[PDB]
Amino acid sequence: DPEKVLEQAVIDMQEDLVQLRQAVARTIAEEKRTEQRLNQDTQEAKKWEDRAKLALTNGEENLAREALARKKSLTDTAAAYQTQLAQQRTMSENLRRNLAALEAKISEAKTKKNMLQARAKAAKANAELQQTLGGLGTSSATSA
Amino acid sequence: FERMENKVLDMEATSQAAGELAGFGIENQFAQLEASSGVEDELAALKA
Repeated sequence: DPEKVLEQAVIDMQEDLVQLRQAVARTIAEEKRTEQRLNQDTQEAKKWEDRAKLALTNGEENLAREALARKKSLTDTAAAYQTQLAQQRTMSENLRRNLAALEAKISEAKTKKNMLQARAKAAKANAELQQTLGGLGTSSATSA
Repeated sequence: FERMENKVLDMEATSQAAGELAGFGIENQFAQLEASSGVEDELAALKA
């Protein structure tokens, strides 16, 4: 039955769109966690810059250049986490747009099929009434 | 700090997981609330 087949296809699509919601929720957690990483790495870069300011106040250029090398490493690491974040942001929006498109397509497909099924049932019922009404009475009158 | 930063990463993942689904009509409802608040300020100007 095509009605049962299309209902089952729409049910399978509910499982797929729930997996796509899980992929969005995963990607949302990845973007938030990599933001948190680069945010704390840039705060540690400020601490190492302040360690260099203390070293320069004490005249220890050796410690100041080492502390600035820690700052450089941390800001380069935060730029790596910002580059990975850009991949998570575009993936997050791609999965979100794919979910909105999938939900719209399912809703339209189901409602168009439902109205077509109702019209097809009326069309066969009208044709059946033409076949029953079209034959009767004529053979009854001839038999009388 | 290791346990705490793992909870910060859990809060980033939780903030993504809430934010990624939560695109809603409610932003346009807040615009209607600001319009209704504007009508209450016009009624206060009328009272004045």
